[PDB]
Amino acid sequence: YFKIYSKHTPINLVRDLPQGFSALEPLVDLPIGINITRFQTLLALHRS
Amino acid sequence: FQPTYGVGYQPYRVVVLSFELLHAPATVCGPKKSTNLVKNKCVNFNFNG
Ligand SMILES: *[C@@H]1O[C@H](CO)[C@@H](O)[C@H](O)[C@H]1NC(C)=O
Repeated sequence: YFKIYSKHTPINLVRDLPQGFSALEPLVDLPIGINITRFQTLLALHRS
Repeated sequence: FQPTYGVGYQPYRVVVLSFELLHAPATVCGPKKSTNLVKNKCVNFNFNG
């Protein structure tokens, strides 16, 4: 089972993580049934 | 294929459904039915397992 929990939080701090409490709601459970040992973030370029 | 053929030569559309169980979580389930909810009585309830 692949559990994805998520939370959206409105913050106004400039640099670091804000200090506070926010419990993450369960968003979606995925029936994947596969081995995962590595991950990589996906970003977006800005072209001009 | 022609429409005037015998029953042993007429075209037959065949669909073969193959059901396998793998170690991944099984997700193609049948439609479980829903017995009409009864309130205010001592009943045996089964809600989502
Ligand atoms: C999952 O992948 C890792 C790294 O490839 C491997 O060491 C491990 O044995 C794998 N586990 C299964 C159950 O395939």
